[PDB]
Amino acid sequence: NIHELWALTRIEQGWTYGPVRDDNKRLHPCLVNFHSLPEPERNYNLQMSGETLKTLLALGCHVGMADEKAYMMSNGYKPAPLDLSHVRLTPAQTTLVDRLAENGHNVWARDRVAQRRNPRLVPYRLLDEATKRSNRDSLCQAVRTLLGYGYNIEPRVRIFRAEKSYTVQSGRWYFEFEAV
Repeated sequence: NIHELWALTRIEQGWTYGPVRDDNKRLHPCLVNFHSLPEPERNYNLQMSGETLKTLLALGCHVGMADEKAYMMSNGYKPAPLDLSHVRLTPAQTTLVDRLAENGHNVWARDRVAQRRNPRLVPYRLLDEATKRSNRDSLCQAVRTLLGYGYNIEPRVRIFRAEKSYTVQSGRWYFEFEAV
């Protein structure tokens, strides 16, 4: 179902099903059932989500089960998900998923930094806001499938003062401060 956000999401970006692994082909062989292509190359999809789930378990979030749990004519395989697309979510869960995106992007960063000055040298907390969305979207879809499983996902100092000479020991007085 998360592979569906790849078999019915990455395909939406002009991509087509079929065996030719290059952007010029506008096509990708694994854009199909995980039962067909091996679950290593398909682990490029399912496995990182699985680590995202082990990590969602690691967060102490209320992942405990509730209830039952689990269109333009695109070429190739055409998944048609039932009652998951409408699913709503509390804001904190997006933060947890964003943390998961941080952890995965950084564990990814252990190798890329070894290879030049990659644009994403940085941890997710300090990376540019436009790059938040790239992982945050895939994270939020995971939030959609999981909440559609009925799952929940929740758990120096400066000082500035006047000269003593100006101090006032008598009378009505008043001073002012603007906050930047």
